[PDB]
Amino acid sequence: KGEWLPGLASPDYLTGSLAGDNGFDPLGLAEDPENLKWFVQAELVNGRWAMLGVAGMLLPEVFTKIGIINVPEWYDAGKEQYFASSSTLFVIEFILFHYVEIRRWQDIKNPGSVNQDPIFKQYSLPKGEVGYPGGIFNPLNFAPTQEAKEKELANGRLAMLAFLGFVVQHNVTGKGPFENLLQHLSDPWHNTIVQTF
Amino acid sequence: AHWMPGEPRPAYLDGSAPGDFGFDPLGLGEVPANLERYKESELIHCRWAMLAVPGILVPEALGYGNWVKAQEWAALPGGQATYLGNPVPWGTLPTILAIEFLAIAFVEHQRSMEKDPEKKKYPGGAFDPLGYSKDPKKLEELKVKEIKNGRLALLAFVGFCVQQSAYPGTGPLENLATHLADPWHNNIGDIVIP
Amino acid sequence: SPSIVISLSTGLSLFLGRFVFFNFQRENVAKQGLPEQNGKTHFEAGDDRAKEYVSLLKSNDPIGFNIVDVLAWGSIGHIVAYYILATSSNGYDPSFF
Amino acid sequence: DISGLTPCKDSKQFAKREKQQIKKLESSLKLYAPESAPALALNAQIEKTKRRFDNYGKYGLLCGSDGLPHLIVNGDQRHWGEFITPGILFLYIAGWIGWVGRSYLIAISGEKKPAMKEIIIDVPLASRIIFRGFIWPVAAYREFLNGDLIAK
Ligand code: CLA
Ligand SMILES: CC(/C=C/C=C(C)/C=C/[C@@]12O[C@]1(C)C[C@@H](O)CC2(C)C)=C\C=C\C=C(C)\C=C\C=C(C)\C=C\[C@@]12O[C@]1(C)C[C@@H](O)CC2(C)C
Ligand SMILES: CC1=C(/C=C/C(C)=C/C=C/C(C)=C/C=C/C=C(C)/C=C/C=C(C)/C=C/C2=C(C)CCCC2(C)C)C(C)(C)CCC1
Ligand SMILES: CCCCCCCCCCCCO[C@@H]1O[C@H](CO)[C@@H](O[C@H]2O[C@H](CO)[C@@H](O)[C@H](O)[C@H]2O)[C@H](O)[C@H]1O
Repeated sequence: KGEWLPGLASPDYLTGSLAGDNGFDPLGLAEDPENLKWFVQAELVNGRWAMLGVAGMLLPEVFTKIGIINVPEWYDAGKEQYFASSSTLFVIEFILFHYVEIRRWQDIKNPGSVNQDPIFKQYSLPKGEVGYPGGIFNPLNFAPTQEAKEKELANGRLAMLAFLGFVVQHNVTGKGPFENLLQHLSDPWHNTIVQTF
Repeated sequence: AHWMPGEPRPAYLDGSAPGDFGFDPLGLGEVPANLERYKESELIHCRWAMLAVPGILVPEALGYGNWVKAQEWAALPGGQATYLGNPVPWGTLPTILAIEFLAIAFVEHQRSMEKDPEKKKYPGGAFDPLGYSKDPKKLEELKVKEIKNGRLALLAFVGFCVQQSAYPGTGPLENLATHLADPWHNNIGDIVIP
Repeated sequence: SPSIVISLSTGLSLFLGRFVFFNFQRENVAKQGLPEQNGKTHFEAGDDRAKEYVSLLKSNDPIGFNIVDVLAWGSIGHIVAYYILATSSNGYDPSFF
Repeated sequence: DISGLTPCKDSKQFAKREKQQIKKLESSLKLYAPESAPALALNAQIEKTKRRFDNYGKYGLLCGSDGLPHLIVNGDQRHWGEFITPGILFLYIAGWIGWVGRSYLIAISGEKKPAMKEIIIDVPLASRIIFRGFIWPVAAYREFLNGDLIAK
């Protein structure tokens, strides 16, 4: 497909068949097909989680700054007292995620092997590609076209970069993301990173 | 009926034996003699745990304390045992230990003198008076039920031991009562992370 | 009473040896034969002092009980009895082990 | 706190040692004229000593009875920065160097006479190889999983 850096030949192993292909691999990680498949799945999951994380730490801050719901900040959301102790929630999350991730791992190892429901035997997932289960996971029945996959990959990459920026710019400056953006917009030439220290 | 869908079964475990679900990640049973010995030992362990669990559970439901406290009297000098609330005249450490050693050694040696590989696990005859083992159709089902119940009993005994280690001087029943008192604060979480 | 304990322990050990563990001991001693050097027994190699005392082990008991078995089981019983006596003599208290 | 050790801000021998060092420096400082460069150098030395002692007090080390700081390599969470973090950094750097060297050796093994390439290094190939060490743990893990790490 496209070239990430003009004037540079794309790597031979990247043929453009994969969605979201731009030939960006200067360090030679995906020189083996098995590594390519594993890293494709890893890039899907890391980024499918990142989009949700970025939305969760972005939208409530905006809606609170508007003045509709008062919500604690994403860094201070752990100190608040909830209906249950953090340990019980962690244990429940650990068990459920153990189950679902072991199911996904068994799907990755042997494709089309864990499609069948273990309890109600009459229900099974339709056959498809790895990483896109479909079926019940696609309740609205949207076609898994290549353009949609490219859009999803681009959005995931942007979300990963945004999460990294959130973490770094909250570590350096004690304020949150939206207030940092507002402060920068107040005076663009005297509020950048180089102005600080 | 595998222990994990999509995981290939080992060659030596095909599913003919009762309770055969193809679980052997470490491959400890490749040698047939080792497999036979492991089967016999597993059956013995399952039967022992199945007999032991009600013995732990029936006390602490009545006025008596628990399984751990019932062993305390031997540590104190001149201690005497009790049963159902009545002291036993012949309750003292040396005589009790001697009788237990003699009887258990005799019965274990008599069990071990058997030569037939099948009889070492399912002897039959004078050990089953009711006669449920005559019909071959129900024998496999009964063996499967026994194996599953024995595995559950072993897991229960491990749970009992770990619960006692977590809460010294505490019984399983009072642990269940404490958990039922407030299910959202008294869990394994506060012990896992301190 | 030392006599009662000694007699009880010795009798129980002799009864256990004669009636219970006789076959196991015979089978195990048959499995591991005489010590051998370079594939031959110590007497076959040329050592006259390593000759088995066949006459001593012969006995008229129906099952084959001989003097050596009596000595071994009596020694075990006496060791057990004197351990019991010595341990019961003193007043050591573990105090919650 | 640990093994009968005293926090370095509390201990008195630390301040005594600082006093001895400052007095020893001032003894030589008194000789030269105030405007002379040696006086400025000695004043800078005194300031450096004071800053070093202040930083050592701040970082929370534990001096012993003799008044010198001690290092804890147990793994206690209060003293992870003394040993564990520099250890991780050193392991990362050493793995980088080893991976780069092994990659260059494997790359030049193909030619007919690798000895002339070893005695006379080629710069473009080494420059291309060097920057691949930034991701050495992932590559090593994947090669171990595949089975290309160990020769047969
Ligand atoms: C090219 C990189 C290289 C690598 C990856 C290894 C790898 C190894 N060495 Mg070898 N070694 C090397 C060079 C290298 N060596 C050189 C140059 C010498 C001569 C000084 C030795 C002499 C040597 C000895 C005497 C021993 C090892 C041992 C070991 C093993 C354990 C690690 C260790 O103890 O380090 C020990 C490391 C050193 C003594 C010095 C090596 C570091 C040098 C200075 C740098 C190598 C970098 C190289 C110049 C990079 C050029 C590439 C560039 C042009 C792109 C391990 C297989 C040990 C063993 O046998 O374990 C089983 C051991 O006993 N090595
Ligand atoms: C998953 C992820 C973030 C997940 C965030 C989550 C779950 C957040 C959860 C919460 O916020 C909520 C919702 C609400 C809060 O109350 C609580 C918390 C818990 C805080 C980020 C991934 C972030 C991932 C990132 C940034 C990855 C970057 C990778 C890069 C740049 C790689 C580059 C290269 O590899 C290439 C592509 C090719 C090679 O040739 C060259 C090199 C250079 C090696
Ligand atoms: C005749 C007869 C009979 C009988 C028999 C008998 C009765 C026998 C006995 C026997 C015996 C009865 C024996 C014994 C033995 C013993 C021994 C052998 C011992 C030993 C010992 C020891 C060795 C010791 C040691 C010591 C010391 C010295 C010191 C201290 C310490 C001790 C203790 C260690 C009958 C009827 C049956 C039958 C018929 C015939
Ligand atoms: C310092 C610690 C160790 C101390 C060891 C002391 C050992 C003292 C041994 C003294 C002698 C023992 O008794 C000795 O036994 C041997 C058998 O074993 C007898 O027999 C020996 O001589 C006869 C006659 O020539 C030979 O046929 C025979 O092969 C030989 O072994 C001896 O005739 C006898 O005298």
